[PDB]
Amino acid sequence: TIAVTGSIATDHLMRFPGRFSEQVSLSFLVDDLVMHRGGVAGNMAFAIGVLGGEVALVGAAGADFADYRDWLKARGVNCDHVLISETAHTARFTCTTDVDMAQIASFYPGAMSEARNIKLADVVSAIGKPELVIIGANDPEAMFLHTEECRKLGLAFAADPSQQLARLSGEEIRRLVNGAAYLFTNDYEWDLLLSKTGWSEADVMAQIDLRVTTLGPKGVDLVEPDGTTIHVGVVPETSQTDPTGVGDAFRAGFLTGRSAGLGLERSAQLGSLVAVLVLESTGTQEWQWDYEAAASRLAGAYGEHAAAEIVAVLA
Amino acid sequence: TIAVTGSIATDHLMRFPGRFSEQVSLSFLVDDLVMHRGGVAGNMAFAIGVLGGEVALVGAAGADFADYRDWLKARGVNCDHVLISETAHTARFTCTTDVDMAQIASFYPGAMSEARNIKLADVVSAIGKPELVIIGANDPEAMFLHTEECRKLGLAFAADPSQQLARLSGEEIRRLVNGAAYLFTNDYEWDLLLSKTGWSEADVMAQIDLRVTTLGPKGVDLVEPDGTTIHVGVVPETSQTDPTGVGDAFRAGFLTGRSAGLGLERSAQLGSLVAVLVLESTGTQEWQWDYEAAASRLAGAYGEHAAAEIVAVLA
Ligand SMILES: OC[C@H]1O[C@@H](n2cnc3c(N4CCN(c5ccccc5)CC4)ncnc32)[C@H](O)[C@@H]1O
Ligand SMILES: OC[C@H]1O[C@@H](n2cnc3c(N4CCN(c5ccccc5)CC4)ncnc32)[C@H](O)[C@@H]1O
Ligand code: NA
Ligand code: NA
Repeated sequence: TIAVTGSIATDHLMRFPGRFSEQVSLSFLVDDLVMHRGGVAGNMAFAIGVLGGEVALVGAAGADFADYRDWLKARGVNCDHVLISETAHTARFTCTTDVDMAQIASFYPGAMSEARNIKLADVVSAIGKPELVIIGANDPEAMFLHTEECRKLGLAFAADPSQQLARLSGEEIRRLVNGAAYLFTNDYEWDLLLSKTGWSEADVMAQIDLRVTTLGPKGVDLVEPDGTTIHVGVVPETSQTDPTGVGDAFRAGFLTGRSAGLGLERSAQLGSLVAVLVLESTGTQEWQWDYEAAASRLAGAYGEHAAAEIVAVLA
Repeated sequence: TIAVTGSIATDHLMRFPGRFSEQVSLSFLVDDLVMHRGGVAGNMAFAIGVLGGEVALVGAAGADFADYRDWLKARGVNCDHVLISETAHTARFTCTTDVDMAQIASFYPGAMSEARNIKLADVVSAIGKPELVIIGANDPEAMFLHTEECRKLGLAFAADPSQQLARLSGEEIRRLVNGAAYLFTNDYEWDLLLSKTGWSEADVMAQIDLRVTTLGPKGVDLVEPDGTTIHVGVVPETSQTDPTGVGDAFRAGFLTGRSAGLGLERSAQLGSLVAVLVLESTGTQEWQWDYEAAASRLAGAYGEHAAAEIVAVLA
């Protein structure tokens, strides 16, 4: 049972047929506008639920959340512990993506700031101790309070400060990482974390059980504290549609694999499949789970043996 | 009776507390998100109606327009000739403004593209010949067709291409300008128009009856074909809140002044007041009309004589 903390949002996603390069008073004429379910925690919970995992969504939203709640419950997500603001609306992410997948976005937190009033102890009282708590991008104070509570209650946690790493200080980042079962970042964020914390590579690896570093088109690295390193290439895409939520999808597939007993490489192969399915769609939760297509693309990228091992835990 | 053609939209307006200067994968954490009535033609019709003028809004919107319609009708705007799409949603403008009033925006046209199917002859059949047709930013094909129809039917028109000037070719711009009773642009746009058309200053002035060139904080120039030039400074602001729609407001106030019989300078003084009221609010139609406050600020900027002459034609 995975508890996913982080943002819950509505994503307003637009497509610019040009290149931001070519273009202060910027104006982009866009040819697509769609409104979809979002937030890092909603995205990850959705994917874990669709894949058959046991998952609870823990974050703050507005009263407008009813339909999103029904959507997620239909996919097996426990939404009992979503804090509903008395006054604020669910966060909104507004993003324009150009033909090269570059992005210009604005994020309005809304009810997300109230996540600092959530107590993981209440979740535990309701459903028991989760096997893993994901600490995703969120209200910063909530990110700290949740990490501290995980340590105090003895809950394994994944440090997943993607989008907030630029806003956090070195000390704040250090406080999010120590003792993590997993640290997730992309490659740029990893260099940034090292610069801001003042930690060396070895300093970090001595405080976590596993580093997971995504590399965009180059795939993903899984690095253990003893240096053992697994590199998994991407599942090659047939389209680049919209990059929003691809990292969330990787994490959800990887952690669902781990929850089902798969090893590190197989779990990262599953995560790579979910990631490409999101890259090939516009919303973050608009992809469909087709068991046969999953088995096929996993086999084409990684071999029939790996594919069979993975889908065996998804049927 | 003024017919206002151009865009009809919903504006989603956000505030970035920083400076865009300081920041491809841009992400702005914003501290305000509001949804307001917009579109250049809606903005200008709203202001003309609030000021007591006779005005008809002529553009394309979606079925979602009902509430907007009621809003405008309550302020005297004839919305009978708004084309309602069978399938498309009203256009959306999404904009983030930083602390120095710089802007990053995306525009989704939606139903705006259907404005090319509007015939001004049908408007004329319903309400008679308008005294002036404003040709505001719109579906480009509609801008051309409307201008051509004004010439054919003998309707005075104002060339007001603003936001579309970068996307139109020199030839397309030339076709919008010849024979205009008024040409409206800002100063940057005037330089751009001269460059793209290949016309000199004198070439343009021989084809229009009046040039109106807004200068931002430096006010506005009104230039007749014989060179006679009136410069009107701004009504000084007490805040810079959001620059969206300020130009639309200037044009509406100016043209309402002209429709009420005021001279060029007095009309531009009125336009400058409406402009500052929009600069001091967030939406484009969120300002309120306070007769006494209007008279006071006009007198402080331009003297009691001018103020009294202007408010004499208002309520
Ligand atoms: O993973 C994709 C999902 O991320 C969701 N999202 C997009 N921005 C998000 C965010 N912010 C961005 C703005 N900000 C910042 C900080 C430092 C420098 C610059 C900006 C604070 C952190 N925080 C949480 N979720 C976010 C979206 O809803 C989508 O579904
Ligand atoms: O005056 C303020 C009002 O302008 C409304 N608006 C904002 N963009 C608008 C627009 N576009 C922008 C995008 N595009 C372009 C063209 C050249 C270079 C780059 C992009 C086509 C022209 N066209 C009509 N109305 C617009 C808004 O709804 C607000 O209420
Ligand atoms: Na996507
Ligand atoms: Na404004």
